[PDB]
Amino acid sequence: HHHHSRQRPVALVTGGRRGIGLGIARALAAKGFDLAITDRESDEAVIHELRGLGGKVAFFKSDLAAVKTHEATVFAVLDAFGGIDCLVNNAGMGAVERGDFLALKPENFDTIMDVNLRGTVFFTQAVVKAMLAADEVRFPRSIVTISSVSSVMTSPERLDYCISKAGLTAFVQGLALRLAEARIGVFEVRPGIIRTDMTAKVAARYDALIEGGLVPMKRWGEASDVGAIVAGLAGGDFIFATGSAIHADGGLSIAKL
Amino acid sequence: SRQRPVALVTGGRRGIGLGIARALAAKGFDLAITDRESDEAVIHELRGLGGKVAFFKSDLAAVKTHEATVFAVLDAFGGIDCLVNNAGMGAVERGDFLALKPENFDTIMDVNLRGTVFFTQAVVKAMLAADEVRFPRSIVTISSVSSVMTSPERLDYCISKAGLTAFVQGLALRLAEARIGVFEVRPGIIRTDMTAKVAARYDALIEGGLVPMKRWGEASDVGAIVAGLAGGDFIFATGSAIHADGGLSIAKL
Amino acid sequence: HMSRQRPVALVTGGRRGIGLGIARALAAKGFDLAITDRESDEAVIHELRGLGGKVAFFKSDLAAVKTHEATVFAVLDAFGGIDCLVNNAGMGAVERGDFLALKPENFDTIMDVNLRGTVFFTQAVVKAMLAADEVRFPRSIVTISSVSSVMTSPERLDYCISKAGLTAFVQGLALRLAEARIGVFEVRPGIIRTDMTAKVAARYDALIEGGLVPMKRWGEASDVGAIVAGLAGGDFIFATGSAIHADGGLSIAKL
Amino acid sequence: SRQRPVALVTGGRRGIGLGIARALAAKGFDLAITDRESDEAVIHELRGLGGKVAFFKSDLAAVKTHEATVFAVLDAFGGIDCLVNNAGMGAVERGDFLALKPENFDTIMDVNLRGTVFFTQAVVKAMLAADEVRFPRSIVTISSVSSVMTSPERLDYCISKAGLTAFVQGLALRLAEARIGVFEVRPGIIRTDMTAKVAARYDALIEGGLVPMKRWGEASDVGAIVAGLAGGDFIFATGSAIHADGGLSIAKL
Ligand SMILES: NC(=O)c1ccc[n+]([C@@H]2O[C@H](COP(=O)([O-])OP(=O)(O)OC[C@H]3O[C@@H](n4cnc5c(N)ncnc54)[C@H](O)[C@@H]3O)[C@@H](O)[C@H]2O)c1
Ligand SMILES: NC(=O)c1ccc[n+]([C@@H]2O[C@H](COP(=O)([O-])OP(=O)(O)OC[C@H]3O[C@@H](n4cnc5c(N)ncnc54)[C@H](O)[C@@H]3O)[C@@H](O)[C@H]2O)c1
Ligand SMILES: NC(=O)c1ccc[n+]([C@@H]2O[C@H](COP(=O)([O-])OP(=O)(O)OC[C@H]3O[C@@H](n4cnc5c(N)ncnc54)[C@H](O)[C@@H]3O)[C@@H](O)[C@H]2O)c1
Ligand SMILES: NC(=O)c1ccc[n+]([C@@H]2O[C@H](COP(=O)([O-])OP(=O)(O)OC[C@H]3O[C@@H](n4cnc5c(N)ncnc54)[C@H](O)[C@@H]3O)[C@@H](O)[C@H]2O)c1
Repeated sequence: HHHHSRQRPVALVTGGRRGIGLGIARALAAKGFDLAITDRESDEAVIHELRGLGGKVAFFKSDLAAVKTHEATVFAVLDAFGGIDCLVNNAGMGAVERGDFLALKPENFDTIMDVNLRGTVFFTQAVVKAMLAADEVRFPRSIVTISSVSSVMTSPERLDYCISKAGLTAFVQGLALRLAEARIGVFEVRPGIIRTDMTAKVAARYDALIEGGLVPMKRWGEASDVGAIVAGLAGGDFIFATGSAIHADGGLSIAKL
Repeated sequence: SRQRPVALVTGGRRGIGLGIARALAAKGFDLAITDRESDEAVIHELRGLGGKVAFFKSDLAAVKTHEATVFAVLDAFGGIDCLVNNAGMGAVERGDFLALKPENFDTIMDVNLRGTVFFTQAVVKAMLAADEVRFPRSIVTISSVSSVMTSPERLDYCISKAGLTAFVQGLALRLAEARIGVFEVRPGIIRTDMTAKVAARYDALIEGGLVPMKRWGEASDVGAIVAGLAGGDFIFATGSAIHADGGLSIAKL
Repeated sequence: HMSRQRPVALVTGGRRGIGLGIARALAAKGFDLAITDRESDEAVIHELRGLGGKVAFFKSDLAAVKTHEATVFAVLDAFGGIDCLVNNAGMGAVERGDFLALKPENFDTIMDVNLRGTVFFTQAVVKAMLAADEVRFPRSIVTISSVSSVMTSPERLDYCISKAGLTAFVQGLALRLAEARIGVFEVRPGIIRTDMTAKVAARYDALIEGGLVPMKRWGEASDVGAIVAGLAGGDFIFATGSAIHADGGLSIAKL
Repeated sequence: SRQRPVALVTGGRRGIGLGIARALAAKGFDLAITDRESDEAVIHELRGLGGKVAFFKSDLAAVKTHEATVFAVLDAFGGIDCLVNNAGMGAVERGDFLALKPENFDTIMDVNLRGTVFFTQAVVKAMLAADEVRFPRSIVTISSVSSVMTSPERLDYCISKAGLTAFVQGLALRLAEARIGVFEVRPGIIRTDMTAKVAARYDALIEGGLVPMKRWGEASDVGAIVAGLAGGDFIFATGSAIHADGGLSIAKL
């Protein structure tokens, strides 16, 4: 129960209490991963549900923006599981206030950059330190970062959100190179329009946009769509595809005229 | 009717296409192998992987023959669930663009781009008319990192593969409502007969760090990726491009 | 012996549309002009001569690659050298419709002109440029592709493919010509008011008015000409390999 | 009503920003120059070109000072026609990503990305409040090929520049109806203070052909490009990115 040769691979999913992160966690548990979930607060019903899929599941309280606590969080994961095979950088937030770029406030820019970009980058640094020190490597290893189609499609009413995600796109490319000899597959997943709490406030507009054809596959994405994709990348069949970006968007980001 | 999904793999007799065929067989697909060259010994070996396999002789460039080939695949299997556009050829000559000959440009374009486009058309006609759709469906097109990394000594090849990149995007839109996942796979430096003549120069480059993973790609690397996409988990990712290159195409300074 | 005193631009498909807007802009900047096209418009040539330089017409089918060497030699005989090549000649898809109905012969027609023809015409011109004994002016090759290189239209994939092939060609051409200090650029027009767009004016009208084009207007041939003339003047030599979108923002990916 | 257009060039006391300022002055612009520390001499160098030149002390990272800086510019010149976002800094330390310090990440992000974004915000407010628009208007942002080419030993620098790429795209949409051309310029390897400590590595790479044009870039190369875009001929190309790199960022195999 301390220092836990492991029989199952270990995925660390940030922001895994709900939404896309929970869909990812369910998919990884179904493919046979033990789960270390982080989030700002716990949901005991969630942990129970995930435990009903047959694997080991533990929750770790963490503010992704609090970079000074990341090393301790990674220590807690290692003490509970012995190693980390898959990191899913999922936790993130939308813009504090959508509106004219001329009204964008620096405090709001800072909040979202601190979480989505700065927090993700140094949480990844803390985990990679542990992965590179792993004495044994018996499972495929991956780092999957949930960015957004907003990395490559701009929304002028929330340029702080777009900038933070585009920064992740750049970070993934460099991280892939840094981890290539360690045989850690490094991938970017760009969700489009997914049914979660982050899109609930804009749900009516996105409804009509989806009926109008904005999304070529003409439906909302589900957290289980992103989860199936992430679990596919974490299984090891895509190791030689390190550096690839996957668009989990039903074709939304296909440029068309 | 059919109880196992059917993959049609062009150029599936050897190299990357054979790696893809093996990986799809392990994933539970029956196999329609097409190629302009026959090798029944390879077909026999594929049958050892547990599924049904049939071979169809086809020249990818001979677009007037594609309809009959697709009809023959339908006759044998009743339907097509996955198309892998793998058949292709390298440049006839490598050398100064100033010496590029239009006949050699034509040979490569007729196979890699024109042939792939209209062979895909013939298969899509069949897929859109499927009575039953019981398995995930996909069209996976093997282009190359040469779609996005230029080689001035073989611009005809690079152009043919860049054309495939554009075709894939439009095809994904056309087939989105039919729920056929449409993907591009860009192999980097893979150990096949296509790289055989330059195998010593690439051996040197791979060691020197040109490929961040510092190894040859294998047909089985591309096969595992293609089989991952064909299983259905990536349907909502239609239009995606996957680099099967150990990091080769990551732009770095 | 005394080399030419004005730079020479060869503009393919320069009889009308974007090619003519490019020709007018280059003539105003002091370029002599070698215009190629399938048919001549003598009134156009006279109009271009009104700007004060030498203008000469050369009948050429861009798809007829066996004739390109003779065309280039005829330009050299008349002008002594080529400083700027504008690859502008091109055609729209023969028929817009479902990809399932696309015909190989129509695919070939578009590919033979837009892609194959452009590539080997460029090859013929580059042979001449690399043999030039004197280089007194900035040199460039500017290729008019399209936003369709990077924005797909499933009802005319042959056209998109032909232009996406040009994008790849321009990147390798820029590498081949970097030591010769020939600036190689791609220009991607968006929706421009020419005979190529006249049949779909109604649909583009509404897209434009609705802000699909962020600048909310049709492009004109003079918009592309101003951009091309800017590139041909030499200030962009160190930007070789760059692509310019002449589209009022159309191709900015937005959500 | 002012009779010459006014360009505001950040970080314009040396290097690329000074080359841009020189190029704009030669094209008939008056110049408002900023930099962190005072400079009495750059005015006299630029004044030889015949226009009006003024220097303004401004820390680009100090967003609360930006409003006063812009007002000081308006007081001296009446309006701003062209903004060149040139000020920036390289990574505080190069080294393994594993050792990247958050404080150094913050310093570079505060200047290159956050500072640029909110200084543009302040300047744009002035431009949209203009009574008179007699000259072509533009905003040219100097990012880097590091926006699109990764350097794992300085990922903070790359991320800050990639953020600018996204910013410029959204800014171009925001200003499209105001007829303000919005452009990104990506320098490659330019001979300035910023490359001085790695000039030996870059000499070997440049001579080896990493840069296809096989020479160092100079401040006047970027300046000629930026002045080209500021002249109005590229207004219908708003949103375009120009690579000022001698072909460095052309992806090649
Ligand atoms: N939902 C979409 O349509 C969509 C589209 C593109 C990208 N994304 C990205 O997907 C990811 C998941 O978002 P979602 O849609 O599931 O939203 P969500 O709000 O439903 O779930 C996000 C989870 O992350 C947690 N989280 C947020 N900030 C955190 C912090 N500072 N520390 C720790 N945990 C934190 C939240 O508490 C929550 O449990 C985000 O990165 C988001 O930007 C979502
Ligand atoms: N090997 C690499 O490093 C590499 C890299 C990037 C892309 N690719 C692409 O991968 C694909 C497979 O190539 P490979 O490396 O396995 O080479 P390969 O030559 O070993 O195999 C190609 C197969 O396709 C068949 N084929 C060729 N021309 C054909 C035609 N006209 N009609 C029908 N079948 C035809 C051949 O008979 C052979 O069985 C090609 O599209 C190639 O361009 C290869
Ligand atoms: N109009 C637009 O909105 C738009 C957008 C993007 C790209 N383009 C491209 O701009 C270029 C110019 O087109 P345009 O809009 O001016 O159309 P256009 O039809 O008005 O003019 C094209 C000119 O090229 C000539 N030409 C065509 N095929 C030729 C051939 N085989 N050989 C020689 N000359 C030939 C024609 O005779 C004509 O004079 C083309 O490459 C086109 O694809 C146009
Ligand atoms: N030199 C290259 O090879 C290269 C390549 C790509 C991009 N760039 C970019 O070009 C721009 C100019 O850099 P350079 O090469 O001329 O280097 P430089 O150091 O010589 O010039 C940058 C100037 O900006 C000033 N500056 C820095 N931080 C500032 C701040 N907070 N507020 C105000 N002024 C500030 C510096 O004092 C200096 O005068 C930078 O954005 C740099 O990132 C340079």
